[PDB]
Amino acid sequence: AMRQCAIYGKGGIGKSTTTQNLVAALAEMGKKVMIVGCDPKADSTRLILHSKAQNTIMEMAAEAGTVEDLELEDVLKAGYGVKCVESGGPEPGVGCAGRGVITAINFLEEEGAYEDDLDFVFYDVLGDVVCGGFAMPIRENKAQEIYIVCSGEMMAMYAANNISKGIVKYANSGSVRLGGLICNSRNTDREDELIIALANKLGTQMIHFVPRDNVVQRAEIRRMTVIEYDPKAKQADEYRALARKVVDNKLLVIPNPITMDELEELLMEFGIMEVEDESIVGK
Amino acid sequence: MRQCAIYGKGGIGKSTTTQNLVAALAEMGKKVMIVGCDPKADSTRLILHSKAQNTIMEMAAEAGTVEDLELEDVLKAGYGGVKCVESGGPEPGVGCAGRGVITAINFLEEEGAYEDDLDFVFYDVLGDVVCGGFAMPIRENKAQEIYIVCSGEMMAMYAANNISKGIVKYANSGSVRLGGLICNSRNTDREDELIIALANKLGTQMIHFVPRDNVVQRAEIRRMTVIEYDPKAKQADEYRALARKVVDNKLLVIPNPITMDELEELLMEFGI
Amino acid sequence: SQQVDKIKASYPLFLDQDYKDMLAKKRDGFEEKYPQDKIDEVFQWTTTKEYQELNFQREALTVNPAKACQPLGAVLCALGFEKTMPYVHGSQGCVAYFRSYFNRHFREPVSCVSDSMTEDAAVFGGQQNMKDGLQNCKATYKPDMIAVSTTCMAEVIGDDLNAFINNSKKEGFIPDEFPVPFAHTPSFVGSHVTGWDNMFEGIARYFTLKSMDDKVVGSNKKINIVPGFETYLGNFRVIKRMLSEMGVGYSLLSDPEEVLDTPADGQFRMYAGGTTQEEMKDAPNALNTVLLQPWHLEKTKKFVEGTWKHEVPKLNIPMGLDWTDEFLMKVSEISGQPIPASLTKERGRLVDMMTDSHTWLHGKRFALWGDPDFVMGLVKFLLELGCEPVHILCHNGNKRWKKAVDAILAASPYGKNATVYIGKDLWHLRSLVFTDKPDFMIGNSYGKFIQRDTLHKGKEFEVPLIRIGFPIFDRHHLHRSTTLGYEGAMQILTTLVNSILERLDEETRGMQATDYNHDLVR
Amino acid sequence: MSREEVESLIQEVLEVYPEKARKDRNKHLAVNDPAVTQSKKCIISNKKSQPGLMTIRGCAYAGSKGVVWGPIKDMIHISHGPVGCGQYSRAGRRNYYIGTTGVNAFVTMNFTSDFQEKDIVFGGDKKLAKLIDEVETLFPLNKGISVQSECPIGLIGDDIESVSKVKGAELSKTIVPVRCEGFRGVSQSLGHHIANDAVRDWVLGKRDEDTTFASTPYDVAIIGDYNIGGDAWSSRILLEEMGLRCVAQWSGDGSISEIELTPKVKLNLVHCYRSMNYISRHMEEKYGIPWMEYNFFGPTKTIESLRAIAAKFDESIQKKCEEVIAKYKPEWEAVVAKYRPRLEGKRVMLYIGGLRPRHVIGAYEDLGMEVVGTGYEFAHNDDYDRTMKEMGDSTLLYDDVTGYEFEEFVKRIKPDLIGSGIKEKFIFQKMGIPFREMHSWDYSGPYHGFDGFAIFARDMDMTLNNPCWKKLQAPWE
Amino acid sequence: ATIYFSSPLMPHNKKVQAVAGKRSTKKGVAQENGVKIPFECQDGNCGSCLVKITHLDGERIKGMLLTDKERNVLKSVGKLPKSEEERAAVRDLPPTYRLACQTIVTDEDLLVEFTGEPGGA
Amino acid sequence: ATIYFSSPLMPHNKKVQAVAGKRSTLLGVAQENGVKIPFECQDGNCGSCLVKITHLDGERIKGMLLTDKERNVLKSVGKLPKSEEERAAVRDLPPTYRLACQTIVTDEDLLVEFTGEPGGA
Ligand SMILES: Nc1ncnc2c1ncn2[C@@H]1O[C@H](COP(=O)(O)OP(=O)(O)O)[C@@H](O)[C@H]1O
Ligand SMILES: Nc1ncnc2c1ncn2[C@@H]1O[C@H](COP(=O)(O)OP(=O)(O)O)[C@@H](O)[C@H]1O
Ligand code: ICS
Ligand code: CLF
Ligand code: SF4
Ligand code: SF4
Ligand code: FES
Ligand code: FES
Ligand SMILES: [Fe+3]
Ligand SMILES: [Mg+2]
Ligand SMILES: [Mg+2]
Repeated sequence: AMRQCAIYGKGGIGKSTTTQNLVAALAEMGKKVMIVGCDPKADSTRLILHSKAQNTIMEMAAEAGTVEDLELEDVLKAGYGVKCVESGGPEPGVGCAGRGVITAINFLEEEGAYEDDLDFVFYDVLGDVVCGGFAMPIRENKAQEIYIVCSGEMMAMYAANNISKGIVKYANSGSVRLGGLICNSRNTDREDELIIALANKLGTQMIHFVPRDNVVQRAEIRRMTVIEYDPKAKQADEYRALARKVVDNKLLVIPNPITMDELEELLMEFGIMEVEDESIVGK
Repeated sequence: MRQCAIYGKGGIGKSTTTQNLVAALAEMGKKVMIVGCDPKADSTRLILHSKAQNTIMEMAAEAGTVEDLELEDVLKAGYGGVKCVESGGPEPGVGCAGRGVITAINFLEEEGAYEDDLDFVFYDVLGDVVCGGFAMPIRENKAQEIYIVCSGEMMAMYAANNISKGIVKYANSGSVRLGGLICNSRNTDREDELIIALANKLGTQMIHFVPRDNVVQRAEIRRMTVIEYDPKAKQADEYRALARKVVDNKLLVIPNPITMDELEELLMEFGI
Repeated sequence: SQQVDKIKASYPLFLDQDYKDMLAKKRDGFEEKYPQDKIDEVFQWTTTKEYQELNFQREALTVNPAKACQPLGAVLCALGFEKTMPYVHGSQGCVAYFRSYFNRHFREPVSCVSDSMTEDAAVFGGQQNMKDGLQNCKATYKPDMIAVSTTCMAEVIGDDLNAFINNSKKEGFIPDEFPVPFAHTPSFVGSHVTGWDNMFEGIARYFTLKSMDDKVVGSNKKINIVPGFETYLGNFRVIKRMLSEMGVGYSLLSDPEEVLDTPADGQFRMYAGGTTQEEMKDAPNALNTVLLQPWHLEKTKKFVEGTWKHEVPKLNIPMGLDWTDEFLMKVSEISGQPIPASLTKERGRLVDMMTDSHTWLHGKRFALWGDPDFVMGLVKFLLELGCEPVHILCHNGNKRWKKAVDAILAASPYGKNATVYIGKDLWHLRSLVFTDKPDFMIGNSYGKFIQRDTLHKGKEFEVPLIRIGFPIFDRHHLHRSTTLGYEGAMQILTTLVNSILERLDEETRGMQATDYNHDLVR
Repeated sequence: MSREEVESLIQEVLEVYPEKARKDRNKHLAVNDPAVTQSKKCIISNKKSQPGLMTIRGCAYAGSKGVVWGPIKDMIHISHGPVGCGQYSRAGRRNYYIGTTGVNAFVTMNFTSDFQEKDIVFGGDKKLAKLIDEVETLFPLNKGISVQSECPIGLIGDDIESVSKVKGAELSKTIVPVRCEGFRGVSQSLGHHIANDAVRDWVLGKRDEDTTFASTPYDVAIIGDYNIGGDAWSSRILLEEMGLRCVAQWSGDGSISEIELTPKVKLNLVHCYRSMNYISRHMEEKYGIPWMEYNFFGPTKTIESLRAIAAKFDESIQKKCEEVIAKYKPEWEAVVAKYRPRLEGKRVMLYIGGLRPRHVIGAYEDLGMEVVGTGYEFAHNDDYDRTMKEMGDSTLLYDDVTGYEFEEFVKRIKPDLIGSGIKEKFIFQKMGIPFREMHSWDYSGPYHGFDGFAIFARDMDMTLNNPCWKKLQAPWE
Repeated sequence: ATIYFSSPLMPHNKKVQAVAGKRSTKKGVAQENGVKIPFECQDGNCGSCLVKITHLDGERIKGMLLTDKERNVLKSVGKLPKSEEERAAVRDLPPTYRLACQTIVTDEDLLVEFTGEPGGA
Repeated sequence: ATIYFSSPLMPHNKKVQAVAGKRSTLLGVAQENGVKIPFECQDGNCGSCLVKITHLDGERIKGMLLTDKERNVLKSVGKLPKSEEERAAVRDLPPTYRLACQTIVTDEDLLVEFTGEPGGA
């Protein structure tokens, strides 16, 4: 009854916005969804709760002394009918930046939040690096279906290749598979085709293409999702379209990561990178 | 409300300078509270006119435990409406000598003796060692402003360097800053420029210079602070200048430690 | 299922079919209870002579004992003084048990306080508990005097009450002239009757000793009476009546009958009557001191003889016929007052009752347990009735007491069967009534389980219990009766003969089987 | 109502105390505000008793031997120490059991070490080892031995753990050492914790490697019901009628086998939260067995508890739950129609330690009676969190009430009935106020379930409306 | 009961066997085995014997009584957080820091850490 | 051998009995008992199984061999001071920090602490 999901990608490409809007769209179909913020930025529940920022598990654990005393009700906030939690992170410089994810998922399982009263569970995981904490959901079989937000950017595809390398590494001890690829519009002409080719190289599918819409900013200032701000808008239709094909997704494949050279040749193919030659090197 | 702490080696005039400081401050109509964090309990005698104010530590032991202690029995008002608290230490050899400060400061917060529209809170703290409950104001961010009272002597300057080392350790975890170097005179030649030389080595400006005279000792027999004894005296206005320079001090700088030879060179090049 | 017109309590509600089926399921499914054939085989083995030999080879384990601990007796002694608080130095669990024990027997309020010693007192002693407790008790309940006893916890850690009480007065917790007598009452020495002796000696020594040189013997022309551990309110009243009928001046020391029998009139009297401190100070002025229960008043005898210079007579408990005669004649000689005709008529009515019922009492076998003085007086009265004591048990008896009872049994043809057991508990007695079956038991309510055991073996092996002693929990207002004097002997005789007649009526009630002996006239 | 004069009342009563006692006793008295969810800001509990104020609290030995371990029927419980402790607690609490006493059941018997002066001075553990051998000789059908230590055991220094290990392995039988010395803890409350730990550390994990027990999906274990007057038997029949089968009873009528079979259960039904929350929290952690609190006092709380229990199972159980509610509906409705008119509108002040005060409030309200006062001898602050909503607004709340305080509170409130223990019963009967024993049910009961509500209604009516309460004053007075 | 003592002054951690529940506290166990925990009072009011206790068998944690005297001393040296004070008051579970002269040995395995300095740094 | 596992991720410290010297390492004992030390390689080079080990019975410390692979990984993580390296090379004494996948259980009592994070913070 529960479909554990995770969304990965490079920092600043729109993981939170797309995840919150898709989760808000899911609630319209009567789906019970829970959002777990696995990003140290801790703003992945802003547009659901219409709040400044949700209090993170690390904040209450430190202010109360330990994680044992933490009430589930204080940790889990219900807005729009969908439960919201933020892992948070330790102080920058000490410990592991992904420590909040490890603490939060452990606490949620012990307290009973993860029990199957929800149809969907989503993780907003930072994917700029694959280390302890941020790769813990993959390692500990806590997110069966992974969706990668990727743009037509060299760094965005590089992170997408790195996350797929993490999935195959744990493909023989768990059921973690790659659900699809989300393309967010970087206002790049060849980018929708560029990610289609990347998914074919990786062996997966482009689950959708999200166009850059300025109506998202108008909902972001409101601390609100696009679908509730303007249900009749076409941006809410794309988010609705993304929601249906996420539920209807059945292609959960073990990806085939590509090398650095194959990434570069794929960039030069679509004209973002120019055609390089070996005889024009010294000048 | 500004929380300040007076640190320094034992015996350089740390108490009387603080008593006359807030005597002048209350003459301006300000509401100042004095907390004695010295195991010696004479830090508030000259503003209460008493033999020895009953310490919080003595009262708790006599009356069971600190829970049974009442705020009125520990907070006594003096001249100028100054709130007076005295926290003694334990007997020698019985545990940490600084437990009195921890018990008293926690007690004052629990009873809410700070929120009563107080302007200034002053901690007169032993500075011979920076550890236990004596370092507690710096450790727990209790006193944001810190003034070191020192003289032109190795031990007094060594104590000033040690407190500055304590400020650096806890600078990142709270706004505890070195405010200035209160300098008192033991009537030695070239002392004003010597301490100023130490201050600019730290990078923190000296607050004011306090020369020695017999007027404070005539007041000591009275048990009444110089300012309230005779407001027209030379030193009576001199603490006014020291108080005015304290309330209007806008620059706080993190200290940088000075090595042993560096301090020795500073003392030697002054002809001492 | 309940009918609103006939509501059933636990008995016989759980005898319904649905409850019977539920209990059968519970035990068969999860209990793993031994087979009923095995249970019956083990039960029968416990009723045999080979089990008794195994039973009487016990040293470390004691089962179903017949004694309490010392501070229980100390509280009862302290309750007999006017406006006095019993104060137990130690853990609060003792006082809750002491009060409940006496509440269930007397069905009356029992006032006692503790200083509530805990782990910090275990580590650092209980001096601070004494100081605060003494001040708290005096301010709140306003006693005229506080009597201090000890819990086993305070005895093990060596808390000395003299220094603690003295330090309480010199530091202002209580006034220096407030009377605080004390006694050490270790629960691992003796029993509850010993605690009564300890507390009484401490209260007596607290008032008389510093004033001893002034006192002279016989000046006040009264006789001191020390009752001891007494849980029958009629035993206090009968001694007062007999001495006041003789015109004898007397001072009952530690008489609690008033505080234990307060009237219900919309008001709760926390203190009632009790001996005044005055009578304790004037006690060494008496002609002599009489101890009603000498065998647990030994430490008091040393103080009264040594300090007060009273020649305490050698008297037994005034139980039965012969010993009530000796008590009255000794009192007459001491006080110089003759025995009046009222006590002569009362004695003759007891003899009249003895001859009327001697036919039904002759040769009956009795097994009895109780405190030393009570047991000896009961055995003596049984011999005077022609009854045969068979098993005499005293869990708090010594070798000297056991020798004195044997001499009493030797001087009568009805004590041939009787044997005296000291240090034996009621599990030993259960073996005795199985292998050497008597007709009846005489003891406290703990013997009701022995009667239940004997009935399980069979109706012809059942030994009915007669309830005389302390504590009696399953009957109401039996604490109001008397066991001393001629009046106490009449009440005991009536109980004994009518228990025999009740048992005989039950055995001959079967129509056409045994009811040929169901006589109207007995 | 009238919280202003209750606050005034609390102040006048406390004027007799010294300053030290007056300061502490003020923290333990409060006026009820049902809107409060955190009682720590209104009342303080689980503290030491003030010396010499006639507290009603017991000791840790009472909480462990007398409450938790004693009801277990096929085990032999040794009162280690002097003779006093086991004698005063022998058969003084009624826990109903089905057995042959002295053969396979030993609840009403007193096994003790009977410490003397030589045992206080010279060891004491050699006597314990010898005692265990005699128990095996004379009581061979016993299924375990527990050593309940009294005050001197920890004060002289004794190792009852080693004797339990050495003799337990030698005789192949479970010996449970319990360090329930009375001076440990401030009341009976710590006795429950100590007893629960001994169950967890020596008994509960016995049948871990075993899998020969056939378990159904409807397995439930009763926890925290000690069968006072047959209370647990009344509760068990309703659960059985609902389809559920109960493997274990803790610990009224309990057996050593049921305790060991508890970790093979799908749902732990906790009645007494105070005494058995420690072991149910352990079982949820180790075996993953969920637990919940239920209430079988009165029909309103019984129906609410039965439906909540059925909601944890499939729909066959819920249909069966509707059957037992309909079957018993005319029974308790006839009880209310008979007894509520006589009891309507009358005020009751209740003082019991731990679970019963909050628990009995509903059953009283089912008869039109209003609880003016609720108090606990040894409840913690989590128990007071649970009772502020159950109590009415501006009602008196007390914790560890002294003998003086309770008398003063009663003569000002003047309730129509008081429910407390034996130590208070005879004080208030001299004062002309009807009194019901709320620990022992005044040797009546049971009070749980629908069968116990009829008895409860009859009992309250028989005492409150008794003719004897109109004759306290003499006609010439 | 097995107790493991640990201190920077001790070259090696010391393992001892102790009898639980003795009136002599952990201070007693330390002194028989020559463990140099500083003991500078006989009334339990200094903080000199402050130690850190770790329950190695986390399942076998015994409920105890935090005495009001020990509680106030632990607060006077800043070693009793509010969450641990509430846990002792409600759940009767021991705090992390204890006073050795006031700590009763229980039937479990414990790791006792001290620095050689009195409580309060 | 008695092993006590401790971690902030663990509500209670876990006590286990282990057979000393098994080909299966500390990682074996942890995995059989459900202790969630992060294991992220099969060649012993990632260093994610870093644990802090305390010998509770200091008298019973067993000499062992610190292999060149474990030593180099501990340097790459930074959990190997120069004095501990010299102690292992000269006295064959184990360092404070170990890799659980490369640690052989010995016949003593051990306290194993981990944070749930890979070696290298
Ligand atoms: N569908 C969209 N159309 C236009 N702008 C978007 C869209 N989604 C996100 N953005 C913008 O991108 C910025 C970063 O997105 P965000 O979700 O914070 O990135 P991250 O994936 O790091 O959470 C936001 O300021 C937001 O305004
Ligand atoms: N401004 C001053 N002029 C002259 N003498 C002073 C002055 N201030 C302090 N003294 C003397 O120096 C001594 C310092 O002691 P005091 O200030 O009371 O305690 P502390 O040791 O805390 O400084 C006093 O005995 C006082 O007589
Ligand atoms: S165990 Fe407790 S005092 Fe929960 S020690 Fe006490 S047979 Fe009371 S309110 Mo007597 S926590 Fe049981 C109790 Fe309640 S003995 Fe009985 S009635 S439901
Ligand atoms: S608090 Fe509890 S009941 Fe009290 S003793 Fe201690 S374990 Fe026991 Fe038994 S024997 Fe008599 S009554 Fe006490 S004083 Fe020594
Ligand atoms: S594992 Fe990754 S997130 Fe954690 S400290 Fe190392 S680099 Fe940072
Ligand atoms: S920290 Fe300082 S004040 Fe405390 S005991 Fe050590 S030296 Fe003394
Ligand atoms: S030695 Fe002073 S508190 Fe322990
Ligand atoms: S698991 Fe990778 S180094 Fe041990
Ligand atoms: Fe009565
Ligand atoms: Mg984000
Ligand atoms: Mg001074």
